[PDB]
Amino acid sequence: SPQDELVAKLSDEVFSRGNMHLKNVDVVSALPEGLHSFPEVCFIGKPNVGKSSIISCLLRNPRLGRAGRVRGTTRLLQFFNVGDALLLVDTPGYGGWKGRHLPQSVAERASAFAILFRYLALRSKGPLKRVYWVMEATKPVQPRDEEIFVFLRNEQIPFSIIISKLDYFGGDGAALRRQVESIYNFLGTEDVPVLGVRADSSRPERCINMTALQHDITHYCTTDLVRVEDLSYSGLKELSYAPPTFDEVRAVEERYPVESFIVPQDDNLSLQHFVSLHQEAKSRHLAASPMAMRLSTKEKLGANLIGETIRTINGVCIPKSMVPPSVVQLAAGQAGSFAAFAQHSGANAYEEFLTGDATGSGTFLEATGSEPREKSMRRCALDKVLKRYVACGRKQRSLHMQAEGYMCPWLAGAGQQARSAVFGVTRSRAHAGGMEVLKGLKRTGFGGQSYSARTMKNRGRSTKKTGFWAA
Amino acid sequence: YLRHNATWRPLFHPQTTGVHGGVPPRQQQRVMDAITWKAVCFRRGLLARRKGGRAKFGTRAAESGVWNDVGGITSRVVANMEQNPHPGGDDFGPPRGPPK
Amino acid sequence: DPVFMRNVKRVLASYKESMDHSSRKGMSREAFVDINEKGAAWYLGHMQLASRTLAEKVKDADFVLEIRDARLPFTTGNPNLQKIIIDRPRLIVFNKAEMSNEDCNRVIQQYYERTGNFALFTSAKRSWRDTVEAVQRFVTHILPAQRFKTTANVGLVVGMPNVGKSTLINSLRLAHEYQFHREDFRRPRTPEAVSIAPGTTRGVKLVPVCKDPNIVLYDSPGLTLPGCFAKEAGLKLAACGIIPTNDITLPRSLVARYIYDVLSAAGVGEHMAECLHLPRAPISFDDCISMICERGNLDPSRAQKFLIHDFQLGNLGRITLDKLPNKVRQ
Amino acid sequence: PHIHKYRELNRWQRQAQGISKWDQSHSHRPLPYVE
Amino acid sequence: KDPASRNIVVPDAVHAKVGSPDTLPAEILQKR
Amino acid sequence: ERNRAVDEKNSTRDPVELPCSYKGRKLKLIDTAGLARHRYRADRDFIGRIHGLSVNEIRFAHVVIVVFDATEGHPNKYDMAVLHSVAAEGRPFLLCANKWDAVLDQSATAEAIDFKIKRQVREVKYSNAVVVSAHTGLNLTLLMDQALELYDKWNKRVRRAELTRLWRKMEKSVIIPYHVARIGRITQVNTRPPTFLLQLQTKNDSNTLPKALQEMMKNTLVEEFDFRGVPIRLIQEVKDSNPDYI
Amino acid sequence: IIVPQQL
Ligand SMILES: Nc1nc2c(ncn2[C@@H]2O[C@H](COP(=O)(O)OP(=O)(O)OP(=O)(O)O)[C@@H](O)[C@H]2O)c(=O)[nH]1
Ligand SMILES: Nc1nc2c(ncn2[C@@H]2O[C@H](COP(=O)(O)OP(=O)(O)OP(=O)(O)O)[C@@H](O)[C@H]2O)c(=O)[nH]1
Ligand SMILES: [Mg+2]
Ligand SMILES: [Mg+2]
Ligand code: NA
Repeated sequence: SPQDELVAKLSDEVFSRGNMHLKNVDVVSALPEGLHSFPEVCFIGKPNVGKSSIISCLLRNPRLGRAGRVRGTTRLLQFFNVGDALLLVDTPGYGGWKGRHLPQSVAERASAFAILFRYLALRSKGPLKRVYWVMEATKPVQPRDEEIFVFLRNEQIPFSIIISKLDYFGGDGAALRRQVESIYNFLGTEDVPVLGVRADSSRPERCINMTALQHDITHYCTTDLVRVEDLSYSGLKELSYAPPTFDEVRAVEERYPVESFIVPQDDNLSLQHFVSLHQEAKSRHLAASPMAMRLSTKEKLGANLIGETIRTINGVCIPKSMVPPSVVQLAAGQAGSFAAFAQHSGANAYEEFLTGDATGSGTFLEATGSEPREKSMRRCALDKVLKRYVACGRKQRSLHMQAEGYMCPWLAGAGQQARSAVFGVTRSRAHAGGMEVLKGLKRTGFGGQSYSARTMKNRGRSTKKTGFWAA
Repeated sequence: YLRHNATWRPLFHPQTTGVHGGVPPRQQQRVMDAITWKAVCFRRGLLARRKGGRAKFGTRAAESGVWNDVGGITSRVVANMEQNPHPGGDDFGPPRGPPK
Repeated sequence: DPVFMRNVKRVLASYKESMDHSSRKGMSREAFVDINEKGAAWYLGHMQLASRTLAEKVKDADFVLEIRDARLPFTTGNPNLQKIIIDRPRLIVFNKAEMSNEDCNRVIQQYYERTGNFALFTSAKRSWRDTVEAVQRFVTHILPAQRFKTTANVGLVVGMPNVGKSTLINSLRLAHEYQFHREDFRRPRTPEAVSIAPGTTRGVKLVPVCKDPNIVLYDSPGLTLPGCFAKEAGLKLAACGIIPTNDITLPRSLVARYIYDVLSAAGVGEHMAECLHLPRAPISFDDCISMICERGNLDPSRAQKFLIHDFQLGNLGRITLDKLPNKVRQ
Repeated sequence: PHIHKYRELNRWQRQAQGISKWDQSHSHRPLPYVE
Repeated sequence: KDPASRNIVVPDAVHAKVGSPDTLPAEILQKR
Repeated sequence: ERNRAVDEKNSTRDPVELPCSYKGRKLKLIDTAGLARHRYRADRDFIGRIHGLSVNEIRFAHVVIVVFDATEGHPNKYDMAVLHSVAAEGRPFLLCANKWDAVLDQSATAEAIDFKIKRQVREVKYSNAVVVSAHTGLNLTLLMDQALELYDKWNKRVRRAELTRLWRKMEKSVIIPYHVARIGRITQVNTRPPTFLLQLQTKNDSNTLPKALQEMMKNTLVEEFDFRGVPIRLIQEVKDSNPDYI
Repeated sequence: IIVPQQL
């Protein structure tokens, strides 16, 4: 075929130049958008299905793509830049991580799933060119796979299916046909593309149908190109995308909160049964605990025991008692988010003031004695030195805001100009959206600051010019 | 109170104030010696608490095990780690299987 | 650990203190504290003193937005606006209308519609975004078209910070501040910043609500506040949960006596017993408290607390504690 | 003359802020560019 | 139907009269 | 072919002024040489001399049309720097995307140009772009029509009554985080470029308004009275002391 | 560890 031979020579030329690990993403703000805005391709699936093994086999390096028998090896989006023209996104496994005993397991898992689903829902229009749902060879359909398909059909994201563990069939064409038949029965579509391929980065001879995957991902990465000059290697490197707008990134974070990503330890109980077991066990504990009967129904509402509403991927509600406090501290700790900004500027000024006034000695009381000798000045001076120069304890600083927009939101300094600056064109009025296609951003950038957050070293309080205590 | 609010305290060599801060460096050396000593002692404790247990030895407790279990050289290899039925070689003793 | 019950036990073990009731405070903060652009402050004096400042702020504003409680409509509302005839139209928002009486809500709505100012009875579940949408509709369908497009319509928000005014103002301020704190590559890269000092209450003076309708809101911090209230007013506020229950001055015993009296004024004793799951209709307040204790190991203090919380949540029925004036009855 | 910025700061102010001696401006170490 | 949903009519006897001490603030009575 | 248009760089050296008439308006088309960065003309004195003649013509022109190659896509940093220099001199600026016939992805290019403009700091963000093909003559009348429209905005005059009524209702609509003095009266004292005088109620000289509030008022005047593509001057007059104070 | 001259 004319186009198939051109994309084949392109995929070979791009991948033959080498690759490297670009950036790991845990927060929605720190994304490769900027000078590193390549067309991206992600591989999602349940834990221990071969996602990182396929990445390591495509990248031709076993040590680069870290894979292991224990689940939970990948706990955040791993961006791999192949040939300086494409991005391969390695995603965390959606399911129960057995054998992984990392501290703060609930918070680390909730952060892993939050960045996963919010990245897919946001950049589905670009530069995420194709989503690959990696499923195990003979593993049946589980509620985790149901949650994935519900998320995809609600966001209207086209996805391809990769059946890994191809050696499990051992050349059984009949079993593979029944496996894809079970997939087509659960999905409900015959035209969904499915590619079965195993990956062994240790020995190249064990790999089968693996060179066809890099040709496939290049096909979906170049489908945006229109001209044959763009289909060339220079046209793909010039292809870049625009950053998301504030309105669409705020909507996806509101619909998909960090507290909603709480999955069971097993992979057989659905989210409905997992939240029902919490309700049943909590109702029994209240009716059995004597101190629980000492509380009032209004106090239980304040303690979120008897009881906006957090909806999961499937659309089921989770009570506030189900969310552990480690996750709440996680969302408020994530930099560049509304929760972290709300913690700094005050979540509830009237409520926080009365709370702080009650927990302290008083709003106007100073140097009071509750109903020995005080610390000497020579001690306070010594304690201040040990805190500042040894323990490295520092004070908080302020957060800045655009003055031109904060004073008046409906001016041109804030943006969102409905006018058309370009005159004499007919295609600009039709082309719109939060993320558009801009050619050559990798070499030109926006102008001034182009890298996103958490990209450069020694920024902000971590400057190496004046030392730590100077801040 | 009279030392900090009512006493004229001259400076030491105001020509080179931007170097020694107006304080005799012999007094500064005595002050720095005391602060550095107390800073090192507080640091040794903080480093031992961060790394766990002791600073140099870490979580390796003195009562549990040996500090350095490599005196001179140690051979990581283990004899017959493959657990093969016949480790004598490809051909050794009785012949295995019919010839040709 | 299949279900996170360790956290449930941890949060249930910490019930030693309630934020609604104070044990050794004779004065309340919810009656004097209100946040302004500089921070929180205590406003000492009745609203009849600041009537003139309120009138000036109303004249400066384009419309008025009152936030009242439907259970205590006239007790929560500012008497200065009732005494002074103002020309700026006002939209009133009555919260907890599902807890308030339906007949009284309808009569108040008819009275306000006949007067000319708009009334809106919202449920306790509706949100600040819903109130914002209501204000948008009001501005678009009531206020005339202005001459300058860059100019925006100003609305003076009047209410007590416990009914929802403070929550609405804080939500609007936080949203507007975050929108311009988060970086955006599409907007101009103006090298001007606005510092937000950490560890501050961060009160606001003016809050923009919308962009295309061009609506802004001015908050009046110390204009509407209960302050030094009367006996009946304090009983009503403590029964509706507006002010804390002081163990030294405003007792649970007195407020529960008031609730029992206002309920048993009419033939509602059997209905009160049915609501509280009582085996019989109570003859006296002490008998009712003892029956609530029996329904046991709990004390009469816990029984009074349960009765107060049931009346606050509305488990006793819909009731309007305020007396409707004759001009509203007409 | 001088072209640096910290020349208005004396040695005491430099050591108090925590700044390295600008007179010993070493360039054999490259800057941490985003490779 | 539901006892927690029915509305309760409050008579005019529980409402204290005008000019009553429990209706007027303590400052007015103190000053008088 | 009036001028010398070749494929080489640095072809034009002397400005060429041609008196013309468009729809009954006498105008002088001033073809100027290309501008260069300082890093290039530092080692080249002749290029620096040509640059001096180019920037000189900008200072005495009425309307300045900045032309850039649209085949590059988005305008260059130096192209945006020229627009800021034209706004600094006080001339209506207009961005022109030449060689539009040779553009392959006209959709992505028009968005890349629009993205650059709305990203600019000062009044340059209000500038308009016009796609133009010098070979095929692509809507050149539209280019001249806006050049005349920018001249009308340059000489545009605003009434003192509307300036005061606007600011009266604008103080109650904008948020002023700074501690500034009240603006008593605001009058347009001069035109081309339209200069506005802000009379402060204080008597101290160091009570000048911040740069954030100045750009806030300029954006207000532009979006209200349609001063788009035209710079605006602001002069702050402090209340003076009476000679006979008494 | 780095401690500046305090006095
Ligand atoms: N036989 C066979 N084993 C495989 C194949 N792919 C992966 N494995 C094995 O399965 C284990 C899981 O592989 P990973 O690459 O870590 O899978 P993962 O999805 O990245 O795991 P997580 O990061 O926890 O989500 C690996 O240690 C491999 O040994 C395959 O194609 N065939
Ligand atoms: N494809 C295409 N090429 C054009 C178009 N207009 C001009 N060119 C080419 O661009 C080149 C520019 O030549 P000039 O017009 O002299 O450019 P200039 O700005 O005057 O250059 P200097 O005087 O040296 O600063 C010409 O040689 C043309 O070949 C156009 O509309 N389409
Ligand atoms: Mg992995
Ligand atoms: Mg020329
Ligand atoms: Na030329």
